[PDB]
Amino acid sequence: KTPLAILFMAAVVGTLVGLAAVAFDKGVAWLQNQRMGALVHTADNYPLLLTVAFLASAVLAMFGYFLVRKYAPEAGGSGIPEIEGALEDQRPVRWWRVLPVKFFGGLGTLGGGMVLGREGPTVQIGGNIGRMVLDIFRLKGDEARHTLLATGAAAGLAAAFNAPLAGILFIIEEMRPQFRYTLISIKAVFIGVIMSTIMYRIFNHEVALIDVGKLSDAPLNTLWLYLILGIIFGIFGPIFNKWVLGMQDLLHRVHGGNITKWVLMGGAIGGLCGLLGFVAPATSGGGFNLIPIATAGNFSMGMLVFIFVARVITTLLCFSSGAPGGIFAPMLALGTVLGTAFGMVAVELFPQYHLEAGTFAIAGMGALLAASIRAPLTGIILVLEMTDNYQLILPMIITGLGATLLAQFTGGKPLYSAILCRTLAKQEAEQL
Amino acid sequence: KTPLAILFMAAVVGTLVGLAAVAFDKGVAWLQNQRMGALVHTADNYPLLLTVAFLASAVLAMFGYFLVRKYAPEAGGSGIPEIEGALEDQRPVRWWRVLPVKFFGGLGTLGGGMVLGREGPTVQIGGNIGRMVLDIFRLKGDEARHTLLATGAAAGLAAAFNAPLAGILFIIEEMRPQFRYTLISIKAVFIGVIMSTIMYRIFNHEVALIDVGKLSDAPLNTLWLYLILGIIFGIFGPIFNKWVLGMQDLLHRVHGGNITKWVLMGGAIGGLCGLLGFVAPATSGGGFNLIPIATAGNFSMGMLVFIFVARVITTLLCFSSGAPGGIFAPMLALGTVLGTAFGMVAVELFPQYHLEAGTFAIAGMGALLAASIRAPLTGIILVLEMTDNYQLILPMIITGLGATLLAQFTGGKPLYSAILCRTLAKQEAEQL
Ligand SMILES: [Cl-]
Ligand SMILES: [Cl-]
Ligand SMILES: [Cl-]
Ligand SMILES: [Cl-]
Repeated sequence: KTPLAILFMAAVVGTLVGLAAVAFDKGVAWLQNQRMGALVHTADNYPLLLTVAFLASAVLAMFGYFLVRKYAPEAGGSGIPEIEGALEDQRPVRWWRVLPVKFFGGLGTLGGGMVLGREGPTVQIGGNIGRMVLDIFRLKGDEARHTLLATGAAAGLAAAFNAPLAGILFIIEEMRPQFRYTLISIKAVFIGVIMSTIMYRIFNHEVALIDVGKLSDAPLNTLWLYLILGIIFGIFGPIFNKWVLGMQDLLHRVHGGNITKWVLMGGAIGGLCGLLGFVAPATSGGGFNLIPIATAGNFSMGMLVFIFVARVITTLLCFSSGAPGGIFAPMLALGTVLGTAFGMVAVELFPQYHLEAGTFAIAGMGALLAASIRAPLTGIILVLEMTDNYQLILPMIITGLGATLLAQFTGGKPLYSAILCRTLAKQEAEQL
Repeated sequence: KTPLAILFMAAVVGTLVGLAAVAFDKGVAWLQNQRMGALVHTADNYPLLLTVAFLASAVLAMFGYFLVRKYAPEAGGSGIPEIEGALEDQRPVRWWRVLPVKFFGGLGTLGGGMVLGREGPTVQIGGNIGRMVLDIFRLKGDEARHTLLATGAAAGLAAAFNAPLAGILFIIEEMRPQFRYTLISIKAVFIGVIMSTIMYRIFNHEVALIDVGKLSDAPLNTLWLYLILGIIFGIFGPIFNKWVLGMQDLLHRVHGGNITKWVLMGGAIGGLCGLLGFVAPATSGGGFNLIPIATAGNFSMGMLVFIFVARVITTLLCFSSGAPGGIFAPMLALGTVLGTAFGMVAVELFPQYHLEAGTFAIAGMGALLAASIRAPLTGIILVLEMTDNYQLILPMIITGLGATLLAQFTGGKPLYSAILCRTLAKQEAEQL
């Protein structure tokens, strides 16, 4: 009955996921530029600059926590576990509530300077837009419910990163298990991902979303050092996931689910990350402003160690508090400062290999998206599409598959699966 | 064990496809810039230069017509109606026989300035490489055979056009019908296609395969003219399909299968394309040269009529003779010439629209792929991502989905489906 109307509506999904995505990116960039642009006006007084860097980030984050805790308490956090749990018919898709809250409260949170990603809002906005097109064009059956939820979600990562290949390979490796799939479902997801990057590339004509320049090569007597980098990253992956879920119920003890104490904790958390945008800008922000600085070596090793310790204690504070933001971009810059700190000691230990710390940074950039969030194939092609260094593929397979092999040996679920089974275990804690 | 094995070999075949397609593209460009590098070296005798432009491209074509007729007769033509019949278990995949002569016979056919594409001898080289690494690794299953044959075929377009989105979308519209598809079959197709653009973007760092230079945006009040462009292409497409298969019948009358009369006819055809690649370079060649010159508005209206009738003669003279080469790039250069002629008779008839002949050439470029091959979604994502004009997506849909409306209404089969059902008619002719 529906051979081609589901493929027309998938292009309608992919058009809106790519128009509501680049309006989100232009809204967090307009808010970031006029929050840093509000500090150059009061540059004469130093304590007045710190006040309006705290308060302009606090009331932007308090605007984001209030919209989540009052109107849609599922837009908090990433939103990828809420779409991953909606494709299994376990979580509801309330697009009339999450779409004005993940957009406008996700702006205020990300444009306020919190250490959170563009991809968490965009994947959940895309999952709700695909339900919105499904509801305003009333389609029957679960055959169209889940193929319009798969697109939008896959079209969201395709517009949050300009990654059409990594957007489809995300939902293959994360949300859809080993079964048999209709070719119309595969066709409709492709039209939505294609329409998502087209609406990105209409309004964003730049290549190299992470622009580092074309770096050195990795010779084959060097590729064993990227296997050591997978051992370091594959151990930290499950350790970081214990810290994410360990602070989700540690910051939950500050409040008790009280909305007036959640937004006052999120305004102190959001105001601290706007305070750390003028004092030390390398320890806050979404992370994408740090990846090209850390790749082509500008830091020391004492500063690069300090950046890593200060960024893990702000990635945890931003994500686990219940703010509408992603976790890829805080962890892409977290694997870049760890790959550079590994790359800076590999130059000194092995001067006969003619090494470069930037090749270990681009290799280790998607090695935390392989160990912590166990999607190694998605994390490799994402870094290759963002950072156009395609000659660094054989170090990326060595460090991306050696990370996800030891992430299973040490014992670790994916992060979006571990968050989802902690929200499914609590929605069944009221329904006895 | 079993499923992770064929995912590893997908990266093996896609690396091998993307390296054999780069070596094919660099080898065709080496043979082209050696007979045209020795072109100005004979700038003292113009009748003798017309002889060493004929004969240097004739014996290059005679090497390509003899490798096909002696060794692998299933390597003559495109090769897309030999992998798409191989996925239906009707044609054999002789990777020890086709893969040498689709490479070395294609270096002399395409390097001799003939009107053929690289997408023909890279899909059949691609699908044979996936069968090549099925027998050297000794795999047993039949769907594990089909997911390695479709992996390299989809990696063939992705390393010929640098279009991974069009490589996946081509084996859904044209090569595979609707079924229940295993997830690792979809995953292994994705791995070989991303690994071939990785191998293509290591060597070729071009941001666009065709550079026309940011043509204008088409307003909504001008958007009805792309419907007439698809109406015109949707009629000519079925007419061009009967000319491909009619010149196939007409040229199989100089020779009844005779290998001496095949390669002497193929050397006169291939020597003429080296002859009319010096005195009139826009009538022969593969076609990727005059696409930036057509959309720039260089040719006049009486010249574009001369270019169209001469390129539609040398496309049927070359493809329907039996030469190992594709027909996409001759038909992208046939829709660009017909699209420029439409945009130049509409920029004078409608001065109120402030039109441009380039927006009708880019839109009309993939309107003959939607009419002859009848793969509309592939041809839209082929023209853009080769020409970075994503702001013409709404023109390209109307001359896209809308040129397949009159392609079916006129009574036109797809081209590769019409060659395959004609090849399989000769297959069951002698044996039955
Ligand atoms: Cl979350
Ligand atoms: Cl996320
Ligand atoms: Cl053919
Ligand atoms: Cl072809």
